[PDB]
Amino acid sequence: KIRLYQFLLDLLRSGDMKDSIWWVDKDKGTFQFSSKHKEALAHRWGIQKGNRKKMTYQKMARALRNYGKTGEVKKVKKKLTYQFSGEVLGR
DNA sequence: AATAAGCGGAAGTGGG
DNA sequence: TCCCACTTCCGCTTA
Ligand code: NA
Repeated sequence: KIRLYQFLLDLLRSGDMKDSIWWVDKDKGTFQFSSKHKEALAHRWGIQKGNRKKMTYQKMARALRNYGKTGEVKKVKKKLTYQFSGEVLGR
């Protein structure tokens, strides 16, 4: 199964949910979710994974926080904003 | 209060 | 056995 960080990077590359997620500074790998439209993106993640329950943005962000220690995605001190690592961006 | 983002410990599920 | 990569649940903090 695709990993969450890859799901998000693929959405940013394809532009399929441009009203739910966007680059802030693509060169730095910073991206931001829509306050009003992030739930639709979370729903898509859960359906892609085949999870038992409906996915919510809260649960998706709970998973995102676990990448902080290994570095694939870090939280930025701006609303709904995160940053991919250079390794993730280069792969 | 109502609303929202952010946090993480703990236990459960998947597929190795 | 026991880690992977989350998922689910719950309670708390700050604005
Ligand atoms: Na929120």
